[PDB]
Formats: sequence, C-alpha cells, structure tokens
Amino acid sequence: TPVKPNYALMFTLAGHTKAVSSVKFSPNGEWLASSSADKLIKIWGAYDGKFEKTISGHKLGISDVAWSSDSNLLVSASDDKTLKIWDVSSGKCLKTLKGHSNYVFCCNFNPQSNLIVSGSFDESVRIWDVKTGMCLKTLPAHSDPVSAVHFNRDGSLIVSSSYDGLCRIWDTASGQCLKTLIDDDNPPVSFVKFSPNGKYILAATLDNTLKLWDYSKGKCLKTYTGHKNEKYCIFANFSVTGGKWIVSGSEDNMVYIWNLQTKEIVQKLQGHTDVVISTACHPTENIIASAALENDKTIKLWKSDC
Amino acid sequence: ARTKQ
Repeated sequence: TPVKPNYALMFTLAGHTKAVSSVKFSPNGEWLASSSADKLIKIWGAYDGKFEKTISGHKLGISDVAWSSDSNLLVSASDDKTLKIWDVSSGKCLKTLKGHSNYVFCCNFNPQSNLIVSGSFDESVRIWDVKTGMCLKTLPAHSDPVSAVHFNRDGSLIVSSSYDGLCRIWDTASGQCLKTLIDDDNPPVSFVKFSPNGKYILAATLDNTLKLWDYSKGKCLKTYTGHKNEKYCIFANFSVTGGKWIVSGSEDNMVYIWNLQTKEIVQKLQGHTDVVISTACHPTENIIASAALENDKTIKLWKSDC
Repeated sequence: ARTKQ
C-alpha cells in the first residue's frame, strides 16, 4: 500500500502587518522564526503557536532569516542593504553586517555557525565572520539578483542561485567556483538548497518547476510539477521526519507536497488566502510551517502522522 | 522585498 501524509491545520499565527517573507524552525525544534515586509521578526512556539516576542531594528522589509546551530542566534536579510545578527534570548542586535550595495535577499549560517553567507540584488554572495561581523569574502557570483544561498552539511560548500538562470556551487574556504550546475540562462533559478545528506540540490525555477540534481554527477534525477511558480522566490523543502517528501509553497495559495521518489503530488494544503511564499519542515516532528503574502499575512502550522 | 515581484 502507498503512503500519503495527512497534514492538518493545528494553529494559525497572526501578527505581521505586511506579507510574511520567510519562516524557519529553530534546530532545537521549539521555535519558529518569521520575517516580514513589515520590517519585523517574530518568534513563535512551534508546538503551541503561542506568540513569544517581536524583534525589531531593520529600516526596511526583511526577505529572509536563519538560525544558528545552537538556536541562540538569528541572522536576517533586509532591503536596507544590511544583515543583522540577533541574540534571540534578549532580542537585541549583536551586529549589523554592511557591505552589500543593494537589497540583501537571502542568508544562512554554516553548520559551525561561525560564518554567514548572504545573497543580494547587487549580484554578489558575501561570506561574513559571525564573531566580528567583518566581511571575509565577496564573490562576483552572478550577473543578476541572487535568490538563494545555502551551506552543505559540512560547510565546505555553498550553493547559490540567480535570476541569471544559473546555480553555482562554491568552495567556502577559497571562495572559488567548483561548479556551474545549472548552465542554461533563463529560466530564473528562484531557489536552491542542499539535501540533508549534502549529496543533492533541490532547485526551483520560475517555470513552475522543482528539480532534484545529483551534485557530483551534475545531472537531474527528479522533476516535480503541478504547482504555480513564475513570479516569486518560493522556499522549498525536503521532509524526512516521516515519509520522504518535497514540500513547497505555491502561487495558487496552497502548500504542495510530493512523494520524492515517484514525483507524484501526495497532498495539497488549503487554508491560505494568498501566495504561499515560504514553507518549512520541523526538524523532528511531521509539522509544516507555511506563510503567505499580503491578503493573508498569517503563518499556519500543519501536522500529520505520515 | 522577497514579497514583491
């Protein structure tokens, strides 16, 4: 018999006054962090949906946020051209990272969490030292806005994606390009991420398509379709707490879930009233966090038995 | 601005 999860809405979290841009579960699984165009970052209880606190400081909208390995720090990417490192406990800004000449769009800590990688509209990828806040390297990674940046599991690699239609893998230590995985220019690559085991790369293009690439071989293994995505840089995820699924937001206001192997859509989550720009999968539970744009502004938490 | 096109 075949398996299909049965995610069902547990909570709806309201509070942001503008479209939500990104949601991320703390590695320890107790928190859900959310960023919004309202220039705020809010902290919520992953299991009770209970609002915890608001963290402010950016002068403009935030496009992305990311947790440190110990769930103690948070880094944010904003249109004010800076990234800010925050102490979640106190909610205060520890460092403001300055260098980008345009909107900072994406960010991530490396597994060690002593480094931060950022992607900007200025077309560069920058690597920052967490303790000092100094910029160690600036990579002329692309010829158009950088949509995503992510470290592989041992932190030796960085994967970037861009509107220039490319996906490049970089050597963290040297900052040199190890490979241009997606070579065609156009369609815009709106999102990239390494698989939990660091062997694959999940990439989304603005042609309603998600693809699983075998990094070492440089070849496409799986394609996932059926959802809508031609306008926004939507976050996509690997779900491995139960059945191995591919999770993603969509421009038709729903959350799509695919069987990773068969590539078949196994469930579509309804409830949001606007584009689901971001989705996140709990690190230990079969829980999904989803967030929507302007006509919704809410974050929904879903749970299944798998 | 990830929220805008």
